[PDB]
Amino acid sequence: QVCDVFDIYAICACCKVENEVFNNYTFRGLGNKGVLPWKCISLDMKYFRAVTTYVNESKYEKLKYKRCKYLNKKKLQNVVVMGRTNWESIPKKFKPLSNRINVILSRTLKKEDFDEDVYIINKVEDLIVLLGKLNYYKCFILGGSVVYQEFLEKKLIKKIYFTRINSTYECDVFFPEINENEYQIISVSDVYTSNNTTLDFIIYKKTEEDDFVYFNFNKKNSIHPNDFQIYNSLKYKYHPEYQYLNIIYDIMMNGNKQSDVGVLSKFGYIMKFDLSQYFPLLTTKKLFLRGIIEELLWFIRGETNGNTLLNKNVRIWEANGTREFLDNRKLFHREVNDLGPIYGFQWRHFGAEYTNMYDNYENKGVDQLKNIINLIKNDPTSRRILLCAWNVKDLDQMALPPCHILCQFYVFDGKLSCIMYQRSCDLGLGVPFNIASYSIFTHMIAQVCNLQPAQFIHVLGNAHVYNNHIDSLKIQLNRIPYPFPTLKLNPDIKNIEDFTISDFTIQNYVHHEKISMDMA
Amino acid sequence: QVCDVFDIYAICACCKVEEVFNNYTFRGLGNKGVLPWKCISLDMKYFRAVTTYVNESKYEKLKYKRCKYLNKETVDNKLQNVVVMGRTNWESIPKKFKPLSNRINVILSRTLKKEDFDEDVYIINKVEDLIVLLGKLNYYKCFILGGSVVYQEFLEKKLIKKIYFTRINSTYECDVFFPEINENEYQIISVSDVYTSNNTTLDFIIYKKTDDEEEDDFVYFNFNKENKNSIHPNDFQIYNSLKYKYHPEYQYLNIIYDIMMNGNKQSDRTGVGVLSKFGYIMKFDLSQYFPLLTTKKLFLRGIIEELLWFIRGETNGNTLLNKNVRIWEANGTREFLDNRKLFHREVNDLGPIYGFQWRHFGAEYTNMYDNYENKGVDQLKNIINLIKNDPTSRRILLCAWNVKDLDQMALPPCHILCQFYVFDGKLSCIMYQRSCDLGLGVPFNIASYSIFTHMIAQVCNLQPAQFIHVLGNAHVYNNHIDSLKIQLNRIPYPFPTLKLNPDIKNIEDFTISDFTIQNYVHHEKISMDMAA
Ligand SMILES: NC(=O)C1=CN([C@@H]2O[C@H](COP(=O)(O)OP(=O)(O)OC[C@H]3O[C@@H](n4cnc5c(N)ncnc54)[C@H](OP(=O)(O)O)[C@@H]3O)[C@@H](O)[C@H]2O)C=CC1
Ligand SMILES: NC(=O)C1=CN([C@@H]2O[C@H](COP(=O)(O)OP(=O)(O)OC[C@H]3O[C@@H](n4cnc5c(N)ncnc54)[C@H](OP(=O)(O)O)[C@@H]3O)[C@@H](O)[C@H]2O)C=CC1
Ligand SMILES: Nc1nc(N)c(-c2cccc(Cl)c2)c(CCCOc2ccccc2)n1
Ligand SMILES: Nc1nc(N)c(-c2cccc(Cl)c2)c(CCCOc2ccccc2)n1
Repeated sequence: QVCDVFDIYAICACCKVENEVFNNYTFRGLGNKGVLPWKCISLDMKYFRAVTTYVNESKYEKLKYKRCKYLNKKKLQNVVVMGRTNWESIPKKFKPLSNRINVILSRTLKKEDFDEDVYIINKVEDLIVLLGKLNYYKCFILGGSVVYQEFLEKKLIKKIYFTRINSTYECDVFFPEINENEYQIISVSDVYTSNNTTLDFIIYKKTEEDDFVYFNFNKKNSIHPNDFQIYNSLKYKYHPEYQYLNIIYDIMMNGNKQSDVGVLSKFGYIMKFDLSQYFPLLTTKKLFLRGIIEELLWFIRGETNGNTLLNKNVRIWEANGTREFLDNRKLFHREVNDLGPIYGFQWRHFGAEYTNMYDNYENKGVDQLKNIINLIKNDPTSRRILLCAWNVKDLDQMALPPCHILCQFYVFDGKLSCIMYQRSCDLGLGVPFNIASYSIFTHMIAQVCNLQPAQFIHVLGNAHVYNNHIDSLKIQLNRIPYPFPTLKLNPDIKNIEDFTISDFTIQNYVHHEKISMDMA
Repeated sequence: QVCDVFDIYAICACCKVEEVFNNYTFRGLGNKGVLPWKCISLDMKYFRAVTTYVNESKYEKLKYKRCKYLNKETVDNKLQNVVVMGRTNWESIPKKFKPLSNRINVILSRTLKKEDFDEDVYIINKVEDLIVLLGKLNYYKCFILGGSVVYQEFLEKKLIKKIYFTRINSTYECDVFFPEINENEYQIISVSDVYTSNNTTLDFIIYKKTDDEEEDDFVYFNFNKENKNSIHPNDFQIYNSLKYKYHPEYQYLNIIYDIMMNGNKQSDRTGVGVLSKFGYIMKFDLSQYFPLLTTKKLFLRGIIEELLWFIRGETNGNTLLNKNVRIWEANGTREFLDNRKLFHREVNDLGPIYGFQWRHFGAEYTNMYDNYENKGVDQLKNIINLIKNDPTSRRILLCAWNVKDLDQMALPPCHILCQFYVFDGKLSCIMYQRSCDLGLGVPFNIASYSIFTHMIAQVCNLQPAQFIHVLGNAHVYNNHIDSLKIQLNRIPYPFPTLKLNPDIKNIEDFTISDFTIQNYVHHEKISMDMAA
């Protein structure tokens, strides 16, 4: 195959184009009015230069050998191929592309029409003849859409280096629909922010050593890894959603079978999400945030009245407030939906005597939420900046003891990080919401303290997958994450108590379709 | 030059012999013509896998090298390894195991000959006869299986390229010994995980004579990578020299390295200066070892008395000071309490700290002398009852962070909570630590909660599994950096074991004499401030 002999690759960047359904074809915008749809995305410029300039002299020998064999026979550079329209779009000061052998496809222009150190070729076949005559490492097709269409059509592309630009622009030219039977995603990068958009980089592919063994001399759950074909097919799984999906995989393959309803469990994990780069709302199924933002606002108001959330059509706590649920807790003297001294009460009134959900607890008990905001502002190197919901004295009065034990804060160089320790983690249903809740809370605390958010760090104690979620989670693990969305806060909010639901916007959420974790 | 062309390695297992420690601590080979120990099945398994493994696809380069060396184009002019045994060694092996399967057996003997023996098992009577025999064989590697006498001469004659050395961390009567490996002539390049087999810990160390399509994609995904701090390269030469660092002590040492290399410069209360990072997890397998650091010397009497004091529910610092346990002495002074605004607190009245929260959470603290019997929540009793009666509970947590009482404490607890997990008769524990002094505090903290896990496991009739240490604010004091650079260049020894008196079946019944550390092999003490 000519793409394998001559190492022909495509590299492109695609944005989104003007109950949405998402698929890989979501990312297809290439151009508008003969230029790019976006103003500079500097990180993609940096990636593009690194990929198209990188050469490995030690691997050249084998490539020269392979091409000589196939053909019957100063510094090494890559070849870059551009359509004439692409070429004319590039600013003069960037042309010819530095440290690369520049090739232009044109019928209307000939070598006499160019001042620059470029090769002009007038048909695809003449590129292959040219590649036979040059010393080069790899050949990158740089676009635009006519050039990509014809090279993909002729199966002349070994891999596509595809930048997913997670923002929407006016486009008039599009990357061709990639045929799923001809090209497979094999690698996915980390998620980044550049020039007020998130993006990632994916790769489509055409469809002492003895001592390691010795140390390995001493190396289950009716899970069939051929149930995880796509998941196990990927080479590089660098997208941060894989911190979650890898824990699911680990519990399924290595988990302990336990009772209450079956689970598989393991003990002790950590996930870290870079909130400066993305908002980690899972993309491998559809999540909604209205409920968990109302929950957080209800916590911050210090409320324990389940009816407040129910009147907003938020049902997160409904089951924990029923007559039957409260009586099974021995809370015979608790009104329905009076959840007792749970999160909000502990955050604003730790150590106060709970009475009922209607009482006015003003200036009763410890306002640890106000205290941690004061420590972050006035004593940011403190190792005591903890917010703790696990009030040992009050546990049996709560509808149930908190899962989210504590949040600890860390301030360095004007940036806020947060650790949340979770004693009990429902990986299939609860953890995706819990990541989103404490990520939003970190943003709120950072803003009211005039800081930038850095990391949300999630520590999982008892980490379990319900046996009833296994089939749904096998479906999810075989989906490839999309670049994450971004969270916007109203910058006018200066105090933790002053946020309302319209002060939060999730932008550029691209996701696979919703999953029922339990299939009735 | 020879040992490199013919790939001649030594494989041995050494015990300790019947207090300063060094590599030569591990030198026991034999007693009265047999092995000093009863039988260590994991070393048997390692020995068999190492001495039998061969890689067909890597032979061409070995044969090529050997032919070139011997001025030949072919060996003669199923790939196996050669194993070389002393006659005493050979005559100590039982019949059913001789000759050693899937290996070319060679025996050094001056007094026996090929007539006395059989098959394709070679006798040789000089060491030079091995080199000519290797010149004439197709084999992968050559392993010297010893005898003291055999290792002695092969090491003198400089004929060993690597030593595969098993460290058996227990003491036996020995009459023969492995030669002192000179530090200038051999260096450790790799160290394994620590195991238990047949009532001893052991590890495996290695001494050395002193589709690449997806390979570029790795370079592309790395295009945005930067190494902050003015710690030097040469300064961690031994640490950076090792290839495989599988010993569990590296979970601690790798965090020190990470903080030194990538940590954030901050200035804490005493303007000492730290390097800090946020969020780590260490996991220690208490079924296989007791994780007492071996790269410096650590003492445990104080740390045990501290836990016994917590378990009694005590808050009286004088109790510990009267036993010369001075861990809380700084936090109980008039000056320290006054600076905490505890003007009405007696000296060494630490307030409602760990022991009070563990036995009496929510009770009104009065003074360190009051009778709190039956006041507040006995969380320690409650978690023991949950482990025994509801072991799949996800609510088995023991929490010292009482938000209501923090300001009454001499200081708020560093060790926020313990969570327990029970599976298949085994107990694991997570401890979450808000503030971690990596150089001085964390080594003790790992020991304290590993001991506590053993005590809870034992009173609940469970076996300990993991101790899992979660670090929040993890910092290295700038005044510890020189000492931690010395420590990171020390290779760990196999870990000791903890033995509890097995008769103790109630958490309140332990006494200092119920705790024994066995087989603690450690580098020299380090004063973390002004290098020792
Ligand atoms: N986002 C991204 O990754 C990229 C975006 N772009 C954008 O794409 C748009 C330009 O793309 P589009 O208009 O398709 O134009 P192209 O850059 O694909 O250029 C088309 C021209 O190349 C020549 N050509 C193509 N194939 C051949 C052939 N086989 N033999 C001879 N000549 C050939 C012809 O030139 P002639 O007419 O002179 O014969 C043809 O008109 C722009 O908006 C640009 O900004 C460009 C590349 C990448
Ligand atoms: N812990 C471990 O890893 C190991 C321990 N052992 C233990 O060590 C002890 C046995 O070793 P040790 O007593 O030294 O005996 P060795 O096995 O070293 O055997 C010594 C005999 O080998 C022959 N020999 C040695 N060198 C030569 C030579 N250069 N040329 C010809 N023959 C040579 C001689 O036998 P002859 O008299 O026939 O000439 C010599 O007397 C036992 O207690 C055994 O269990 C053994 C192996 C490994
Ligand atoms: N991933 C990726 N792939 C691409 N093929 C391009 C692209 C877009 C238009 C023209 C050209 Cl030559 C390249 C970019 C856009 C970033 C690089 O844009 C250029 C940088 C330097 C010189 C020319 C274009 N990103
Ligand atoms: N790491 C290590 N190295 C070794 N050189 C030996 C050793 C000890 C005595 C005799 C022999 Cl042949 C080997 C062992 C002991 C485990 C294997 O011991 C035997 C193997 C086969 C037959 C008899 C003993 N472990």
